Amino acid sequence: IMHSEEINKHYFDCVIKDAEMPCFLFRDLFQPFFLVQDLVTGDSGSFLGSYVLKVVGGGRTLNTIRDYTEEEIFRYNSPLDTTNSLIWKTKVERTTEDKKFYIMSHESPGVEWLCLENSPCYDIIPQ
Amino acid sequence: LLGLQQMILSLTQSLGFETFIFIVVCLNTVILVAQTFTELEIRGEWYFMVLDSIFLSIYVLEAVLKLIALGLEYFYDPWNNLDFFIMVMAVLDFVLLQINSLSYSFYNHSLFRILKVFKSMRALRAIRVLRRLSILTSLHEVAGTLSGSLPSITAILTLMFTCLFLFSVVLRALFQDSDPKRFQNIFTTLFTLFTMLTLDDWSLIYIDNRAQGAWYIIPILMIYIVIQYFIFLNLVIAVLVDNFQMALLKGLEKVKLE
Amino acid sequence: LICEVLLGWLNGFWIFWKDGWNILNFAIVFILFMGFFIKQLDMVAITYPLRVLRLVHVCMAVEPLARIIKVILQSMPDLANVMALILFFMLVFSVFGVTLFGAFVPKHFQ
Ligand SMILES: COCC(CCO[C@H]1CC[C@@]2(C)C(=CC[C@H]3[C@@H]4C[C@@H]5O[C@]6(CC[C@@H](C)CO6)[C@@H](C)[C@@H]5[C@@]4(C)CC[C@@H]32)C1)COC
Ligand SMILES: COCC(CCO[C@H]1CC[C@@]2(C)C(=CC[C@H]3[C@@H]4C[C@@H]5O[C@]6(CC[C@@H](C)CO6)[C@@H](C)[C@@H]5[C@@]4(C)CC[C@@H]32)C1)COC
Ligand SMILES: COCC(CCO[C@H]1CC[C@@]2(C)C(=CC[C@H]3[C@@H]4C[C@@H]5O[C@]6(CC[C@@H](C)CO6)[C@@H](C)[C@@H]5[C@@]4(C)CC[C@@H]32)C1)COC
Ligand code: NA
Repeated sequence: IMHSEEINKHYFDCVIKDAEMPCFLFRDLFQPFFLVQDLVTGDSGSFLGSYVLKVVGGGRTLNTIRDYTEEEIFRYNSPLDTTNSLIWKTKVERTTEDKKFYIMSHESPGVEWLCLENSPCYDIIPQ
Repeated sequence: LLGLQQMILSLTQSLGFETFIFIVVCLNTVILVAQTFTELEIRGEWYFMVLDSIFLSIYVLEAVLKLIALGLEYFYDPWNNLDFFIMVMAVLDFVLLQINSLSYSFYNHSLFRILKVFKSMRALRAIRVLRRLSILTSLHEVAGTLSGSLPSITAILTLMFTCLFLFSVVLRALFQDSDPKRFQNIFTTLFTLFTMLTLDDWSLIYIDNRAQGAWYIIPILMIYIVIQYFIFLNLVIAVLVDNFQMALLKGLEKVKLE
Repeated sequence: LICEVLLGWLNGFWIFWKDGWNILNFAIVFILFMGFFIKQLDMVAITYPLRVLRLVHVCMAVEPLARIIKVILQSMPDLANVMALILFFMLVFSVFGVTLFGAFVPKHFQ
């Protein structure tokens, strides 16, 4: 939240904020930060390593999330899909084998939410 | 062509069509001044796009109907000409939006914002509303005398721009690689000279040049300042004072006329 | 000062109030006076400079000076109109500048 506040010069939380989870604006590029924690010893630090980030489920509301199938995950998270189904896109050169998914890191720009028309996040009107 | 256009007229200049459109324009400007806080624009983003498509449709209505009514006489008046240009910008950014993906990389694209400010230009129509209700004409007199002064204001303004432009050309020719941060490009030469013309930190560029390059810029800058700030801007002041003096003599003779 | 306001009132409440300089001097002396009773006004930021705004009506008797003040006061409404022009001009450009340089350089254009 501190880094999104700094890059995107503004932070607005959900109108009905929840202390457990802060909410991120679809306009702002979402760059998450993870840290590895040792439970045996107190030492906890940021995760300076690469990872593969994917969206594997979605819900119009909480308690409505549904895991997607492998083909759906491919069509949503991978740039190779021709159908306008991508949920997000990031500008990073690293990619996995067969170029299917990006390989992100803490130094990457971030995740840009775009919600093409086939993606489940499309055609959403406030209830 | 004589009955259809004529009824389009007599519905167009109607004393309800104008009020309907001014209600629309005052609503659009209250939205447009709502959108400049970031605490309301970010919340109420989804309703604002709906409302602005609505306003685009309304402006299609008005512009097409007025053109069909009044031929090229519509193009004749400049108040409308402003509206037509605003219309063109609105339709262009509409189609550009549809031909792109409405995402973050387009929010932060400069051309999207540039096309958005021209929407701000719709607020100008609001003055027309303020004119009918009245501005009280409290600044009718000042505006009238500014109106009288402008013909010579334009002339002296373009003369001093010309002086700016010549000095900018020669300064680019001479003082490259002596502080390239300031005027490595012709455009930044011209801007540096223009911002000198307001006398803000103008000694700083002399010192900056003298540090690494050389000081020949001091006679050029002194002569520049002499010509522009000392003999040109004072001309603007002088001509404005004389114009308002004529306004005052007119008022004195007019009040003695009664 | 209070004695002088009393003398002015001694000539008739209304004529003393049929002026502007008298109401100014009265306002100054009254704000000064209430400091004795109330406690949150008897502070230097409110009591010192008023004793200097009391000095202008004194300087008025120095008519090589007074004509300057009279010119300023007479020209004030025209300056109000010019001020209104400038503000009404500034608001429009403020709108345009925000809707351009918002979400970019927000130190000056939010
Ligand atoms: C009272 O009745 C007057 C009527 C004649 C009206 O003529 C109008 C012609 C259009 C004109 C010149 C007028 C007023 C606003 C003017 C606009 C203000 C904006 O200013 C600009 C330039 C300056 C910029 C800072 C902002 O944008 C232009 C783009 C915009 C503008 C100059 C376009 C032209 C407009 C006057 C005769 O009635 C008998
Ligand atoms: C009553 O009928 C009058 C009519 C003649 C009308 O002439 C008009 C010509 C345009 C002119 C000079 C007039 C009024 C407002 C003037 C504008 C006010 C703004 O002021 C400025 C300069 C000052 C700034 C503080 C704000 O912006 C200009 C950008 C803007 C301006 C000076 C552009 C020029 C406009 C008068 C003849 O009818 C028979
Ligand atoms: C043809 O004859 C017309 C005449 C009546 C003329 O009335 C004039 C009254 C002053 C008025 C309203 C007029 C034109 C330019 C107007 C200026 C343009 C500028 O626009 C603004 C606002 C919009 C900003 C974008 C720029 O600045 C104002 C600060 C400035 C302005 C709105 C101040 C008011 C001026 C019309 C009657 O003749 C019989
Ligand atoms: Na200065």
